[PDB]
Amino acid sequence: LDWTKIVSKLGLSGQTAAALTSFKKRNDEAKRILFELKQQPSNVDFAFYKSTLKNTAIVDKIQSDVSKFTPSKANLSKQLNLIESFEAKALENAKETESVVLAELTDLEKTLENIESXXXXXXXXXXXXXXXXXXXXXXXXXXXX
Amino acid sequence: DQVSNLKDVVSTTKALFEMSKETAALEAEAFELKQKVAVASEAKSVLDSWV
Repeated sequence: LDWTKIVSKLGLSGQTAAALTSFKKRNDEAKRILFELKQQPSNVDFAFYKSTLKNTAIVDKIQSDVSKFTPSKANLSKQLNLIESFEAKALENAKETESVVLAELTDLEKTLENIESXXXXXXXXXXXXXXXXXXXXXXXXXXXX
Repeated sequence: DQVSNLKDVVSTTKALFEMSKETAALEAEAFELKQKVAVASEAKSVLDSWV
């Protein structure tokens, strides 16, 4: 359900600080509005209102119309702007890690076994892995900048 | 850092649809509760003044 992992979900850029703060404030205010309000309709004490009013058939007609149905500020799920954006963002971030993040793990395992191991023949394969490891270290500083 | 960012970006992308749906669903419950309490308070105030 993660303040511990929800705030650290962004990368090295600080541009996602405004979007993360707006989503957390709207989610906290949504649960506080439903808990502070009553989870029922209305009382409508018609037993003490029809016998106390001066006008005849006044409180009886207003109680039947209020207990039926009325309008409210609601909306439907037709404008699914955030639902369509979740599938497109995962194709460029979650699906993109299968060829970028997974390729770095396979190259790191082959470079560690070749640099730690037969003699002159294994040194030639470790020489090419050393150049790729040195280029990855320089690209790591550019990716964070 | 790239492996941890894969699960973080996937969870943040799916959280945008749940955060927008929670604010829209809470707005309908707050408007229906305020409209029902306004009709009950107006009927109780008129009944108390008539009694």
